[PDB]
Amino acid sequence: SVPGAPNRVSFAKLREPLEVPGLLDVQTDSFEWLVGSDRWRQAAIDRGEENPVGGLEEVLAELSPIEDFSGSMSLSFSDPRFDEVKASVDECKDKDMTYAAPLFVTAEFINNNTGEIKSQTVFMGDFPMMTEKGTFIINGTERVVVSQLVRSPGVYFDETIDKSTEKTLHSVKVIPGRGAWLEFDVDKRDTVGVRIDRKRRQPVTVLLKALGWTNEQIVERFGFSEIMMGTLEKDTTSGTDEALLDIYRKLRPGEPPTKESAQTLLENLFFKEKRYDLARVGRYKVNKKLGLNAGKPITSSTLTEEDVVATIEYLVRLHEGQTSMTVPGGVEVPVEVDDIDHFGNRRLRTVGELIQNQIRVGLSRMERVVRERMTTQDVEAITPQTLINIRPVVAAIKEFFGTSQLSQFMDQNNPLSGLTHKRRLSALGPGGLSRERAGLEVRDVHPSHYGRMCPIETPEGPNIGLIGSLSVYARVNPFGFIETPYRKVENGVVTDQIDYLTADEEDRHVVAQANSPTDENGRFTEDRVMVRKKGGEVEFVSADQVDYMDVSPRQMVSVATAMIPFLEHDDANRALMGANMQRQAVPLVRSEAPLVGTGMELRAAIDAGDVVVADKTGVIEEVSADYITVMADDGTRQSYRLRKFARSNHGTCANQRPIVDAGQRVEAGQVIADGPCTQNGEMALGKNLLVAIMPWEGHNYEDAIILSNRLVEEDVLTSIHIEEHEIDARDTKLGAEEITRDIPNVSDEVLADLDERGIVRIGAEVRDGDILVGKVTPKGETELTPEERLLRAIFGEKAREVRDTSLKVPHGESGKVIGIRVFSREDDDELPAGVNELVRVYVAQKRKISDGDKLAGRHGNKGVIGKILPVEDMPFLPDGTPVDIILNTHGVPRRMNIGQILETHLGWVAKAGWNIDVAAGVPDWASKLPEELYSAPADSTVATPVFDGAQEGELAGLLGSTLPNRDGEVMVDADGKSTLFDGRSGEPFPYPVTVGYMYILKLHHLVDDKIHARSTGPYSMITQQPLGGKAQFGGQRFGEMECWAMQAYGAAYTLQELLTIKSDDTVGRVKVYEAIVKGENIPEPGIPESFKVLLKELQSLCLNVEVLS
Amino acid sequence: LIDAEELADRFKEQD
Amino acid sequence: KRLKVVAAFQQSGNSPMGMVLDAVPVIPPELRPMVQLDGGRFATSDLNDLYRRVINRNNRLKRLIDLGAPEIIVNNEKRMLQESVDALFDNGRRGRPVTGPGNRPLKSLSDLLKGKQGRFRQNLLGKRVDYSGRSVIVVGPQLKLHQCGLPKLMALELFKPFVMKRLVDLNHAQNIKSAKRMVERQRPQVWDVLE
Amino acid sequence: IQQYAREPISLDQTIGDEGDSQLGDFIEDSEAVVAVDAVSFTLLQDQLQSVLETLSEREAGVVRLRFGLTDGQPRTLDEIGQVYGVTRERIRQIESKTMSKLRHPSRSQVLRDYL
Amino acid sequence: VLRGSRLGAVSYETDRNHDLAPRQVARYRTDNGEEFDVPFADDAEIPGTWLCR
Amino acid sequence: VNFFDELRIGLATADDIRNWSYGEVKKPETINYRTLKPEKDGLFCEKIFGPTRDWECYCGKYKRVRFKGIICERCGVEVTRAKVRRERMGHIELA
DNA sequence: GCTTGACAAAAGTGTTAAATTGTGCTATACT
Ligand SMILES: [Zn+2]
Repeated sequence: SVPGAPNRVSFAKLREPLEVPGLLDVQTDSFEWLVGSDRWRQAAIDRGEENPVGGLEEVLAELSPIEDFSGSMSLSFSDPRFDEVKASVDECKDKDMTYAAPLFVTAEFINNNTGEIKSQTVFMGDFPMMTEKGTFIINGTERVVVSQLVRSPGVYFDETIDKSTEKTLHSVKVIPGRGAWLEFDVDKRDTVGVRIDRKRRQPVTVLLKALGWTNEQIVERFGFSEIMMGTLEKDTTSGTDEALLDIYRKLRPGEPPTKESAQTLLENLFFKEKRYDLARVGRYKVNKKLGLNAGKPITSSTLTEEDVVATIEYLVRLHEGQTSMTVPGGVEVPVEVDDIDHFGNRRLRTVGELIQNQIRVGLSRMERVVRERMTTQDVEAITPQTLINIRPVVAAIKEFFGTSQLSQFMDQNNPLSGLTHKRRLSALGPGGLSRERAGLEVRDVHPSHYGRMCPIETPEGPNIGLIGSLSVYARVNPFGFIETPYRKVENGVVTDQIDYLTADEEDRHVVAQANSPTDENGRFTEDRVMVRKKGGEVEFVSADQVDYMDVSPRQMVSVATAMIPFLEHDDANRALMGANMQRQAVPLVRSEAPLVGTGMELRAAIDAGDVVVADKTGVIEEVSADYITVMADDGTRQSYRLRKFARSNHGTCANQRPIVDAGQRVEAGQVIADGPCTQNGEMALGKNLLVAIMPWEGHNYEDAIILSNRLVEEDVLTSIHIEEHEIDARDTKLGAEEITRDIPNVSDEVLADLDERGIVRIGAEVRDGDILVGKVTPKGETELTPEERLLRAIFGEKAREVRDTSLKVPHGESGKVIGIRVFSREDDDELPAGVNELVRVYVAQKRKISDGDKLAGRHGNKGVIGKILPVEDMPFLPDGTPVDIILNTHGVPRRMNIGQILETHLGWVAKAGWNIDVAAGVPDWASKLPEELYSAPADSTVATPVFDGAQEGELAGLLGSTLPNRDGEVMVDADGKSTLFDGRSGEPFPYPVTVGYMYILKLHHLVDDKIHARSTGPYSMITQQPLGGKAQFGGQRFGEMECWAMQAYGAAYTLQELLTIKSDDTVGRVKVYEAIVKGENIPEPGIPESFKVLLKELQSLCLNVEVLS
Repeated sequence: LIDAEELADRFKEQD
Repeated sequence: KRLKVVAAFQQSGNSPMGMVLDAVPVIPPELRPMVQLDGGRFATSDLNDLYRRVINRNNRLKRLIDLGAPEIIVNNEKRMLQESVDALFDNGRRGRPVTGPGNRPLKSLSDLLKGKQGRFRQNLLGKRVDYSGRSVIVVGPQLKLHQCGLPKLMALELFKPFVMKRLVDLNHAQNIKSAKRMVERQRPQVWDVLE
Repeated sequence: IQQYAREPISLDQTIGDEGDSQLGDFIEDSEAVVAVDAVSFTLLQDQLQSVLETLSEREAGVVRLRFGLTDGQPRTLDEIGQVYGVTRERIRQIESKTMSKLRHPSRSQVLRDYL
Repeated sequence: VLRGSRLGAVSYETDRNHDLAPRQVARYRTDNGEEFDVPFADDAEIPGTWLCR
Repeated sequence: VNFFDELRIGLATADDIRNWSYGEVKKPETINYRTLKPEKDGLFCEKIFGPTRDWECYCGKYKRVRFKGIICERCGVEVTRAKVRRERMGHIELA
């Protein structure tokens, strides 16, 4: 497999014919196509393409050439070339730059009148590039562009039933995606109407005549369907010219009707590439659907003369009932109704196409003024620069990378989160569906997800169903259709002829399961095989009817879902919860790979990029906590920087540590360093803890969890959290506010940790309310009150012109300062307008597990930590081992996630080695185990691949073959249960309980970030109500339902006091505070601002609203 | 999932 | 149908003269305030820009009548004044509403207290209150049915003023400010008073 | 001129991408009346009213009139000279003596938090 | 959160009625026959003409 | 307060409007451009709607609690708690 | 306990000087 590959025996019985492809290929291949890299060219030409064109070249060719209105000048662009990136990734991230490369294009100007030629290279600007991890470094932040899901333009056929007087009507709408509309629909009057540009129903014969058809040809060719005969009978147009004139009159009656303009408008409407285009994917879709112009390549971006007639003929065939059709000049194709949820119609807009669209818009905006500058300047004095402004294109590309919904912050919580984020399929954004629309119609699992979109893993938030993840075995078709691999089957024998097919290509075949038993040679051993039909239905067919076969059992699950052991035993809802929870695991101080897992732990770690892999074979020159040096066989040195204690976007600590030593031979692709949540190159999101399944004094009641104090003492569930505090100093109308150690009206003890320039020293410890960096602002008018005047006269402290505005540690936060960054205009830093200085301080803290912190496994079992008992209190095994965690029994069977019990049993089996009595012959249960899995030592790691894992019988048999402990006795019997002594009373529990090892992980939902409180604080400017939305001093919302509850209680006084005194009652609020502080009884509430304001407003409308007794 | 118009049209007479 | 409308004025405390207005009131400035944001930026209530539009028209009319302008100009000015008053009371009831900068109408007086926002609404949606907090829960089996466990910091924040009063009463702090500083720093003496 | 040319932004915008909040639901008044300070002021006066009582009638009067705790006008020495026809210098001496008495910890420690 | 302010500086004076100053009331008549009153201070001279409500 | 029994509504004959107002808005100007003080006889005028800041007139001749209830002979604004700008209304007399 | 004379920086005098603001007027013909 891979060079390192820590030994992890697998329970798989099937053979993998195809290795898992590059998980981050979707984000890289699209961009390689966009910039037309050499390797992309080689791959495209080797596929069977001639003269392939990249995205940038395609856009330039579409725009070029451009000719002026006079027709005497022409401008063209060609040969886009890229330069070396300005700086490296690390430098750009440190200095908040943008990782980009200069872009150059060869522009050529031709003077038609004379013949002058001007060729030169124009600087297009800095094109944002991407790293090897499929991320963009924008202003020092790692952003990710998620592939969008859109409806491919083309011709679609639908049929509905009229709900007024029964019967059915069929329609066809042509979606170009860049032009106008053109559809044909059938009414209940035995006719065929065409509604051009969605304006008004017109006869189809009118359109036919307009194109240049006559009655004789229509009656000679369209002699199959009677409805069209009736339409022609109803038609009043005689000649072709009248049809054009009639269409022009019906379209725009206002303008004068003339034959020439009538033809020109229709010619302009759809038969021009400058007004109507199919985006070079609609043409392919129409060719595949209608079947015209098959074989030969097509470059036209309009509707062919035969396309319209073929579409109309297909519509009438569909109404007629014909299941087959063919036209001269094409290939016979079937007849059926299309649906919008099917992926033969839904394409994928990857990062390359998303960038291409914005580049196209920018180039159009530039050309708008390019032609104007041509028409406003003098001739024989014009060079390419003098008529090319690069401002608009750069502005457009910059705006797309900082405002577009598709491009957003990369989830840096852990490697798996980032990996899943990169390969995400969103169904919203520019040109997509709204978040408040498409209910239970587009978010349902269509039978076409199988092999192209994971049907179980999806966000549970507002975006349920709209957002999904690509499957393990899937790669986007150059056109943009997700295709999946399948094994060719001929004459009932499976062969090694893997073929990638799309959804529509798959609807014409019969595919079988991957686990279907097969003979040694390859023939099918059974007769009836389970397969999938063309309708997305499962059926048993003959062995000869099998056409294809799945590559592997886990062809439908995603990367996140494939990390869940025993996924076939968990319910769909629980599997979804676990898959979405696995992306919220905070990296721990010391990671450890799971005892029981799948085969996806390794790959997911390497593809995520959170590890360092040797580029070429060599010997480790030296190893340090900061970098690794390796000498290759060719004598070329390589040095890898190890980013140490680096803050992730979400606040988790991201750091790497070497796992190699000097003199170690390393092969290409071997992991030499591991990331935050990786051990020996395998993902280690959580920890293996000893778990006993039993209720305990009600402390684990309602999904609560009891933990041992050992986890706290040994830092089993401890994490590092880093936060950044930023503050700026700028020029103001009263002067420029400066950062200074000196602060007015404050003691010298509070600022004992400040440095010479007024910033907290690195390594200092800070709690809430501590000064991080001094800052003062000009105040202005003082006008001291006599009380203050006398008070400061007795003290003698004269007035100070400045007011303290130093940065303070937010309430509830504490830690140590680990880094300080300073930017200033004095040193030519690129600060925003008016800002003189900027200071960032990083505070890192060592957060241990504590009560209320969420904690969950991989099977959707979640819970807060209700109590942390001391070591002696926890139940302990007879050998004296105290269990680390206790999970309530009542919550397992109901949630229908029995897979966690299997994980527990197999984890116990893995922790203590096993030895099957194979000396006398393989037992019946062990006859299926691979030869390598008959015996393993203690602390072994095993793999149970999803849908091809350990069977229940094999696990039950293994449970009865576990090795003894140091004393020489077995703790867990054949049933998976063990006796536990009570830690408080000492009496053994009356019945044995399930005990094992479970892999559980700490979620980011910590208590420290979810605690709020208010007594008195900031108030809104307009409503005068307490403001919220922030954890410092945010107020709670008292909705109308709570008011109903209070009214039901009859709690009149509480409701009044809560609606007025504690909200928008300025007069009485201060009185209430004064009464509370003075010990006086609270006064009666007044009248809320919400009523006085209402009264004044309603009076302002000339309404004489008055009160009376 | 549901807007005001659909929720309003949900409880119409429909008869 | 006309009977109800006609009778509403008969035997009632108003007269039909109320339809036509000789003067229009002006809402107090603080209800349409101009807030000076930090940095020189000014944020104004768009309502402020509607009243002004009326005055500009009205004053102009007061000049046109002075010099004896022709009937067409005076009628046009009166029409402008009527449209301006209508926009002030209802933006979009008659014709198309004034848009101002951007592509959105200015919300006038009746646009308030009429839509999803504005009184007679947004009062039955929920307002924010002081002396309140939020926190995750855990199962407490040792509690009595009438008891509940409240985290120390949350309790201190909620009961701050009472704690300050008690501290001042016990001579731990000399005055209100000293007790406030002691609580915010969370000195050891605070917990004894809080309990 | 650049800063003058700016146009005020409407207070009724749609900050937040929609109509949940318009613009002003998330603006705090920096000039807000904060209770803890206000109440403290009502105490400070009282404290002073008590502290100045510890001084003699004449010594207390000059400080009250000099700082105008009653009327608010910072009466000059000449004005205070009309209490008994006293010259400015004696009133200044009395004021300095009272200042020395007050700023001592025995009295200043009581008030050394309202700074 | 955003921060704003006005030019209306706040004062913490608690003297709703602590101090009382002398005043005199002048009375004015408008051209249309409406009469109004204004409590001027007892300072210098009463203005001859006043802009009324 | 806290003595209400019913609330009634009705039309305004413009006599109620002229009674409510503390002064008419003669001009459209709101505030000065370089200085940020209200413009007199216009919107936000202190003479009509009251002082902007606590217990101070426009020119500052009379200020603070000692002068409470006094109209400055040069401004026309009456020294007040400055929270009255939420309570006082004006009117525009249509030609 | 309280006052006179010698000095001093600070708060005003009175007018002038510079900046700011309101205002009427531009006559090839143009609808
Ligand atoms: Zn004044």
